[PDB]
Amino acid sequence: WDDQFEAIVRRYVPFLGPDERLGGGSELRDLGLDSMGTVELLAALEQAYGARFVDDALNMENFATPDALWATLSRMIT
Amino acid sequence: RAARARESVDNLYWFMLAAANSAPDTPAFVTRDGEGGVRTLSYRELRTRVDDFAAALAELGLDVDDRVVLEANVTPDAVAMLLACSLLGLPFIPVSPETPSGRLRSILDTAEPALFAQAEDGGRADVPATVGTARFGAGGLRVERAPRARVRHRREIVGTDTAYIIFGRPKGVVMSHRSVVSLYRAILEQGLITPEDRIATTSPLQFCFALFDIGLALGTGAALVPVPREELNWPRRFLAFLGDTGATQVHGVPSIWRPVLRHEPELLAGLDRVRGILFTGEDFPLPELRHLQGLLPHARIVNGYGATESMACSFTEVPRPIPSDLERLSIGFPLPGFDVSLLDEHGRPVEEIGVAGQIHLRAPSMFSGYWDDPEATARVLVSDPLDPRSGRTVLRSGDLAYRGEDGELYFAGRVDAQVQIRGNRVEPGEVERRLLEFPGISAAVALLVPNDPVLHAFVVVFDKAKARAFCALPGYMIPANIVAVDDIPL
Ligand SMILES: Nc1ncnc2c1ncn2[C@@H]1O[C@H](COP(=O)(O)OP(=O)(O)O)[C@@H](O)[C@H]1O
Ligand SMILES: *CC(=O)NCCNC(=O)CCNC(=O)[C@H](O)C(C)(C)COP(*)(=O)O
Repeated sequence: WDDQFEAIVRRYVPFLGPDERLGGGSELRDLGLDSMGTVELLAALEQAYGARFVDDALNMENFATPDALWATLSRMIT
Repeated sequence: RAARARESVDNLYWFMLAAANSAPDTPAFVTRDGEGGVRTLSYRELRTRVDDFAAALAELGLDVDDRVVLEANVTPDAVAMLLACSLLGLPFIPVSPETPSGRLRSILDTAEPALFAQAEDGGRADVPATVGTARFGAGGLRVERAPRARVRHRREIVGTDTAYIIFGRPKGVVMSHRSVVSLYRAILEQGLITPEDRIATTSPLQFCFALFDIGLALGTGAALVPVPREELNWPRRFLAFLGDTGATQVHGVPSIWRPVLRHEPELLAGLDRVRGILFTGEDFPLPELRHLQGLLPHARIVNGYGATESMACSFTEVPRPIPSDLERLSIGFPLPGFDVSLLDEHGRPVEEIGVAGQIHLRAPSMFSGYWDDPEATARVLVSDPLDPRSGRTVLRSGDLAYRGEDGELYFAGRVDAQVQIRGNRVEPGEVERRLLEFPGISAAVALLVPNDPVLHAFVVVFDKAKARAFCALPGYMIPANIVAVDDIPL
């Protein structure tokens, strides 16, 4: 994933230390990503990438981890 | 041999299934299948499902007053189960699949239910062996661990029997069939909902707002449109779900609107079928409300005010339009059959327009008390300070309000530190006490910091992710951030 993506995701996971690696498999819910937070992260990604998440892509599985969300973003751009 | 409520006794079964006799083939539920096709379940079909689940529950030999934990989303099967429990006088305790294990065990340890029931595909495991376990679904009700054998002592079910118990320490708000039916007969008198309405409900089943919505839709003969979290949490899915199901009323804490207003106001304005909105639990910010009103000009918006211990109290329709100068919305007037006294610190009526006093409520929908906590009950359900000798009680609410020139009420905060997070009561002192017991932490402060406000913990000490888990306390009570600080500044 590119430097923009890490920076945006880091915004919505307050329990992730500045000094700590964003692990691709980290459960974002466990790092403070909540219901509202998730929609803000979607909106930030759509805005920064000009990406559109189709209805089917808007689900908890795609937003559970940075690796799942990066692949979903990547699929939307394609 | 199982006791069953008689048709003339206040009971959720008879009240919520009256439409099964008077209008059997009207819809009670609107859902959308895996293929995005909209389905309806009639009052007739729902009653059939309730009666089948009741026949199966009655085989387990539970006595009236025996507690049943129902772990589910707001689904036709879950509502059939709670109505089956209602018929047999088995108080149900609603819990959500997303309820933390620590929190579910605290409810089991406090309530000591005879039975835990979850959906066929529920993933709850390790329920202690002293509680029966069953699964409900298309296949009926299947036992895994039958509840322990007992003698049935209760001959007849009565209106004062417990319909449900809503749950640091889990507080069980004990609610009688009489109380819940009385709340709905009061609301029915206002003509606020018609049998032609399709009420979208948004709060998960463990919250008192879910039960309110269920009883409001079914007791009116209206259609319930449960909004699953897989639609609710995604504004474009939420809005397509409301359109597809043809929702005419949308109920939820103000928070349900904030993502939609911020990110999809254009699609929101397309909900041509929505004729009303109801919000409760917390303040709705006036700019956001004015925005919502502007987007849906053909919608009535109702501010409902109430606590779990009476379920509801008052409402107003929000003025059309909301004046520019308006500092605070009215919570309006009590429902017919309800009465509010505003008392000073000496229990004396506050008679002057615009001076705040503590809300004391007289209600036909009063909770019976807090489960196994008569001291908490005595603090809240008190001798009527205007009529102490009759034995009559009032709800001492902890809320302040003042009256306007027309006598309308205005919420003026509380007598304690209680705040609302997504309409959920929170005692910041409780989150503070808990973080103070995390090994490493000497001082702690929890506050709402301003989009919707977030619970922030400031601590003197460290793994903020581990301290989070140690909290993960209920869900809404878990800090959005835990910031280590050198000193708590006064
Ligand atoms: N419309 C409202 N506006 C402002 N505060 C409200 C409103 N409705 C409820 N509250 C607050 O919420 C408290 C009750 O919270 P709770 O018992 O969870 O039930 P509910 O939020 O459904 O009323 C009240 O004591 C009051 O502080
Ligand atoms: C007694 C009673 O019901 N009082 C109102 C309590 N609050 C609610 O009904 C709010 C319902 N809660 C929610 O909808 C959740 O808080 C979210 C908003 C579903 C949680 O989102 P994400 O934050 O997991």
